[PDB]
Order: sequence, then C-alpha cells, then structure tokens
Amino acid sequence: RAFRLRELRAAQSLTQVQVAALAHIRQSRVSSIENGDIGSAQVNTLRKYVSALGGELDITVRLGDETFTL
Amino acid sequence: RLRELRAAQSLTQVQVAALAHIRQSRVSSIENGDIGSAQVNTLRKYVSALGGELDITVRLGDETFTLA
Repeated sequence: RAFRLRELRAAQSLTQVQVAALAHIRQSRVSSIENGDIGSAQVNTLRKYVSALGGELDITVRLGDETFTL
Repeated sequence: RLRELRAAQSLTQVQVAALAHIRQSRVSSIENGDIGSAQVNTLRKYVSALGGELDITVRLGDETFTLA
C-alpha cells in the first residue's frame, strides 16, 4: 500500500531525495507518504509524487449513479 | 463542481463543514476550485458528508491501484 509506492520508486533506482527533487516536495513528505500516511498529504503533493514515479493520479467522486473527476 | 454537488444535496457550507468535522475555511477553498491544497483526509470527509465516496487511484499504463 505504502509498500507498493516504495517498490515503484525503488524499481526505478530513485532515492526519496531524488523523488523529492523531481516532485519539488519536501523529503519529509516523501517519507510520510511512503510510511502509509496518505490521508495527511495535500492533493497537489500526492499528484507530483506519483508523476515523479511515472504514474498518473486519478481522484474521482462517486455520488449515487454519477462519478465525477476532480 | 463540488459546490454544485454540495448545493444539489441541499446542504450549506456551514453544515458540510460541521458534518465533516472540518474548519469551514477548508471547505471554502475546496469549493472555490482549490483541490490542490486540500489534504486527502479533508477532501475524503467533505465528500462523505455529501453522501459520496472518494477514490484515489494510481495508474501506470493499464495497471491501477487505490491509495484511498
């Protein structure tokens, strides 16, 4: 979960320092995200972290029928 | 927008803030289009308070997995 993100970064030979520099976010925010502390992360920060791992972050809201993208 | 979804659920900003047990200024920024600065747990509670569910997924090609 946190392990999944750690694995994704480590499979690309990036340190938490390098991902922090790629994402323009604090290394302390990289460590906390990787320790499972997703709840507390800001959206733009999580977005940047995931882009630095080569991913895309999809944030969606399901309300009854509809599902909207934020 | 969320504003439009919130309003469509008959709720006021003060009420959603109260129901989500979050600072109203937090709801104000989310509803004014500023999703970027929202903490995931804040956005999660705000969406639950509307009666909805928040999905956060990482996509790498066709591979996806949930974060929250």
